[PDB]
Amino acid sequence: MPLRLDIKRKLTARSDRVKSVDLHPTEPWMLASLYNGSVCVWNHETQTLVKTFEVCDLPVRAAKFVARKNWVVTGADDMQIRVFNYNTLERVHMFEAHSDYIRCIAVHPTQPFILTSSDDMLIKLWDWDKKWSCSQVFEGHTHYVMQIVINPKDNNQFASASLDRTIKVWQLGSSSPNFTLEGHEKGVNCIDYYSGGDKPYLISGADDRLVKIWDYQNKTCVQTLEGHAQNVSCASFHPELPIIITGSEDGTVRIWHSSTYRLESTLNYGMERVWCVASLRGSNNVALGYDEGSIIVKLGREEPAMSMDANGKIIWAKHSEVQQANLKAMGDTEIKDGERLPLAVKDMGSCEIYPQTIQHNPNGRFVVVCGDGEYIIYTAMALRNKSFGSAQEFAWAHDSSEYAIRESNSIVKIFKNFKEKKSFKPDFGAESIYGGFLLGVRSVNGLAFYDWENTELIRRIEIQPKHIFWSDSGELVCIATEESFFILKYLSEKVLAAQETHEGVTEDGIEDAFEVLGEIQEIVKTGLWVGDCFIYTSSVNRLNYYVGGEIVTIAHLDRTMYLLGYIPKDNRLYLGDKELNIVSYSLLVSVLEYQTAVMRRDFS
Amino acid sequence: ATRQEIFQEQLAAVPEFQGLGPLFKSSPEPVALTESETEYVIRCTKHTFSDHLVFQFDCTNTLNDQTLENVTVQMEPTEAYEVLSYVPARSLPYNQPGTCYTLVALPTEDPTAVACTFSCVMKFTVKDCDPNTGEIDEEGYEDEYVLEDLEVTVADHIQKVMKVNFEAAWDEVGDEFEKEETFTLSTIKTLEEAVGNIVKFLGMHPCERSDKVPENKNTHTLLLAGVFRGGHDILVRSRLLLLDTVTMQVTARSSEELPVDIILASVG
Amino acid sequence: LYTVKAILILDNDGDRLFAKYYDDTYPSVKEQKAFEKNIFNKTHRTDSEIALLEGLTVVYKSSIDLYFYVIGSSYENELMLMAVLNCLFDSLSQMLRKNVEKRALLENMEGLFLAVDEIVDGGVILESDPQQVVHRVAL
Amino acid sequence: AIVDKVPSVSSSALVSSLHLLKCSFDVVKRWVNEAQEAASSDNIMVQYHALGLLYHVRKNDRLAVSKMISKFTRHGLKSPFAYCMMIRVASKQLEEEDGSRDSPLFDFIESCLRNKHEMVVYEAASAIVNLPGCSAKELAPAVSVL
Repeated sequence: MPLRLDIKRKLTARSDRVKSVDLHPTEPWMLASLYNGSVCVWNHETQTLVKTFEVCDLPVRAAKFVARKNWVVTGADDMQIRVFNYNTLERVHMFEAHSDYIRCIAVHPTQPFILTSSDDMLIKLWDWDKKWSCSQVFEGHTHYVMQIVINPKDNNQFASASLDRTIKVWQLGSSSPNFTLEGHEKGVNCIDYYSGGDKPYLISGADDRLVKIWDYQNKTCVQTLEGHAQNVSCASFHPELPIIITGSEDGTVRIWHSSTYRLESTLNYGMERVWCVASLRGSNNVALGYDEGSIIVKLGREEPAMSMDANGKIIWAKHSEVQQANLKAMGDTEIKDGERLPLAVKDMGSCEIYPQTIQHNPNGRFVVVCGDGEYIIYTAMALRNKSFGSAQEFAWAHDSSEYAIRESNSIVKIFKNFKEKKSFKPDFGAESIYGGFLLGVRSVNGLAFYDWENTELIRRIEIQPKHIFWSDSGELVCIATEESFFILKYLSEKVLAAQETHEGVTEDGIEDAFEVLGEIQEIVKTGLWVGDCFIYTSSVNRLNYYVGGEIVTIAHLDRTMYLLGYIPKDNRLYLGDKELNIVSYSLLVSVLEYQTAVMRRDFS
Repeated sequence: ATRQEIFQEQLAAVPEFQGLGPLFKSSPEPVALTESETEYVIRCTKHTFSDHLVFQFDCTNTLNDQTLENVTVQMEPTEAYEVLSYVPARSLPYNQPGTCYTLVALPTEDPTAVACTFSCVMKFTVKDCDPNTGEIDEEGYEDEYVLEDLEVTVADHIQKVMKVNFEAAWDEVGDEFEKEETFTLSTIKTLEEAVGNIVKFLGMHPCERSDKVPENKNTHTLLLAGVFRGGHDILVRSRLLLLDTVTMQVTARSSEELPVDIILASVG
Repeated sequence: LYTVKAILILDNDGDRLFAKYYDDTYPSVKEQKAFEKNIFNKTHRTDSEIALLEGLTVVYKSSIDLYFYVIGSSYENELMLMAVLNCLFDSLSQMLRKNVEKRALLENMEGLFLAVDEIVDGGVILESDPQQVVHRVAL
Repeated sequence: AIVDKVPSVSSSALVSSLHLLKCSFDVVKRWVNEAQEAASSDNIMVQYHALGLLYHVRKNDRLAVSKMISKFTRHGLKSPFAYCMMIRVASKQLEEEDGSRDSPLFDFIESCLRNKHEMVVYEAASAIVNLPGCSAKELAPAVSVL
């Protein structure tokens, strides 16, 4: 299945062998330790350095942020532990815990702890509240302690990896593991945990190119995986998607689906080997140290697929990667604007294709959903497949009765009820296609207007946008185009005549179609037509509607979000997160209308 | 007091009426008011009486999901009828006809008053089923689904005929009644389009020996017949004339006022 | 697709010592037996390419001294069915490396039972590849 | 079970389900997804088994199937047997006049025709019993061959 997916080369740096990486969540800062011996902390967002520290100039193996603590923890292989309060980078304390090359720290978050593993064949626990006591020493070694990871799930219990190939999982009441298991046929480089609390897997790494999965509760190697191209420097659990990240001793990325387990893809930033990895716990952004540098990639959608019937059911599907099996919500009750609400429970669905679009039929009704690149349309109540095919790009014929498609070539065919509509058949350069009332083909950094029955270049305007929302009846239409935004009139009659006369301009489209009413310089988180009113979000998180020459913020939102739906009757807006708590604020549409009409001189 | 009269009677067992009459003619076509195997499936049949028209609604509340309850039928009209009432099929379980009705009284002597399209919205309180062994309880919540239009025809009402007195009647109907429309046809010189709308829309007989055309023919007249509801007749003469353009005289003459205006429209 | 209505393992002497009625529709053990009497007997000591009883397919391998049977509906493909019919037939044969007799059965009663379960389990044929099988099992 | 490579057990798993279908099996339905992960198959018999289930499943459903067809359409078949159920099937929509014999059916047919799975050829042949000879001609070759 396709990479029609989010992969972003989020941030880059080319550097050295950056051994270690550690994440500051609480503010998405990242800490990295180098084979240089200098460590740096960056705000990636603008490729800006939050702080750098020369902790040692010997390669600095281990790093943590202690967020709770508000301090940042550092260690270099002067075998000393140096502390900074990250709240400057003011350096708090130093002392010598482990006297050999200190490989890893694992931390109890709940409980005030710093766990360390070091090459001394020792794991020591030190207590920060006790002011770096060596509270306890965990031993049962056979070699250098290469890695420690805390099962944070049960913080409390943790697992250890060594290249003598074995793994000890421990209980506090075992300053030794509970047991050791004889994992590798190589060495166990690494041990990692399974994001879910529900089930339990570890992945452990080797360059032997074999992966074993283990279920702790049973205590099995669930299974052992092969296929590989080169010594897997690392392989990781995708915590967002069910995929397997494989990494190599050459810095090869191979992905196997942690569901298909089919090689979904190979990527080369041959920046050489997977030294480190660290992942967003919000499960979406990840960074790995490579030799030639490091790269960070951004990998997410911002939504599920759902569309809401104005009775009041936003039927979404899935949750985040859960089966689609879950749609419904007519609710049953009422409560205060600020306060929160209850859902119903009765799934339908359990599709396979993984979507990223939902769009309702124009009457809510028929949704066409695309995923895996093909479109299943559902008969919804029916839970029937209304229909399917493979896309590239789309417009419903807004009317609620036809649809258009952009074939994964790029040349148009349109179908109304599986009949191609060729009365209209430009196939010009595009960019994207827009439907609605009036046909857009967005092409050649222009947006070009077309008929609905034959094509006509109605107009072309200056540039290309990103999105269109049309007023409801089409009329005044709203196009979202980065920061900036415009509101327009489309004037029919001219066309009728002009057309009759035929002789026109269409390079530009015909200058005798549309008019440019006014423009707001705008940034949109999400946006809305209330009729022709543009009620909109801004990504600056004020919910405003541009009204009357005025834009007013009804309210400003946490941070910005998704517009649940205003079921007008109720006159309220349901606001929507993506975490399935709905908030509602009533307006009263009439008020707007009242305003609309009166200005129009419909005072009465 | 047609086949359709039997239906006037069939309808009669109900007593919530707000007028009926005797059925005149019935529907030239039953309309599925919910398309092909919907969440709920409707086929509808429309019945005309000399006084009222009843739309009685035939059906299989489809999904075993549902039984629809608190059911009534909205109709909202454009070209006249006095709207007396909208009918509720008290309950409709899955795969099952039940009856709901909507009722109107038919104005007859007005120009524009019995052909109508009515707008439909289904309302119900929607209740879920267990088909194994169910439950039927007072609670359950409404949602409403928009239903299909009803259009009323000039053939749900008419008996197509041959005249009591054509010669005379033919003229006569002119006498009192007659409205006209002329078109001059310059891009196509064919009746046929017209023909598709007229034999078929009116449901009347082309004639007075002036019907027949082979896969071609030089000239054509349909002087055509049937009687409209409310008793009085609706009469049409279509002289289609071919010079070689077609220019044509459509006459509607009627023994009822509402039909002359109507025929000219209705035929389309 | 649940092909075995039933399966029977039979004497020359027109009796059945194994049958697993994949599905019953006329009851009893008994009722099966009467049927045997007609059918087997009649057929006895001679087989068919095809044989039918009333729109049902009649299937089965023989030995000089022994009878094998499968029943399905004659409403469907000879070949596969045969293939199967054999598949069993061979497998066991191969397996056995011997012609079953009356002897065979007493010679080891267990093996039948065991056998019986593996391919078909009440009705459908799960198991097969007889050599495979043969190897596959031995325990 | 669903996931394991040695089919057998997986196969073992399947049959049970049926009874569970007896009992019920609907929840089994929920599982369609697994089917898909499974849908990739490479053992013949096995290839066969999956479909049997599937059909049942979609057979409560025309539609998908139509897509299924497509699903196989890209596809040929491993543990044949699969061909055969599918035939009955493939016809079975068509049968009622699942429209076009012409482009789809025919595709199937040339293929069907072609095989040394003589039975398959037959399978098609037997059904098409058409009094006028829908396309009388071809049938005779098949026949000759018969």
